[PDB]
Amino acid sequence: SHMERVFVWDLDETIIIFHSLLTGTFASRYGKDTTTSVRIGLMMEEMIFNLADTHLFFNDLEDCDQIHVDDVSSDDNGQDLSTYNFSADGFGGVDWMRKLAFRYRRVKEMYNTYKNNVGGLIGTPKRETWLQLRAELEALTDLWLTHSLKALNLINSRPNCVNVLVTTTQLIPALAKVLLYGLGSVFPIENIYSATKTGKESCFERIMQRFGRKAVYVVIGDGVEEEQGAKKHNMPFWRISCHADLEALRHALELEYL
Ligand SMILES: [Mg+2]
Repeated sequence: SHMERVFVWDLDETIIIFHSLLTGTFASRYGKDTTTSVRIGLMMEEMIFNLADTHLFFNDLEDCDQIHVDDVSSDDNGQDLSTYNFSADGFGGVDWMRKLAFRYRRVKEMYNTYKNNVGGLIGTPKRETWLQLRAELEALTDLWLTHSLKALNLINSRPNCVNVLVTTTQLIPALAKVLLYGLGSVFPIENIYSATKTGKESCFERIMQRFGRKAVYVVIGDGVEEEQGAKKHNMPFWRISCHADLEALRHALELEYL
């Protein structure tokens, strides 16, 4: 009988601060040193793609511009990839499709086993560089991530609330970000969508398709694409422009019992 909410999030400058570190927009808007901002921004970028290329077959999967990890699960035979050798498996369109599905599934496996042990995934000494980077970033952003997480965790813990992510970032890179920003635990991987290809209103429609019409969808984000797509589908939109907006959201999450 319970009413159910579906929270559709944007990533960059909504849940995390990353791109705006490279443009000087954040440092400028909140009076931070621009030079440190760019330095921090480029280090994360390096870590994001290094993780992507090194563990998430990014050099292989990049040109596939896939939307959801399970999009090619038709061609997955379900065998154990523990001992499977991806490097020397020659990576066509049907025998090739199985090899693609294998990588996306291994990515999914990596994500689930390391979502709460990212330092274990990237290993040392990168782990320490990461923890220090995350600390530098958290300070310069005045605890932005701390704010977004409070809302994400309230949604997670709440029984009739769900967390969905729709980002224009490509899929593999988007997963690397999520992991490096400690969002693996709050976002079930089957809930991440890459709108790089289809566009956001497509993903939104698809998400409604998936959760039904009886659900109340809330589009959360800082950008126009997200907001415009919320209009097409007459989905309430919650804009995030500062820490205050993330607090307003957490507050609302805190008052309702479904
Ligand atoms: Mg954004």
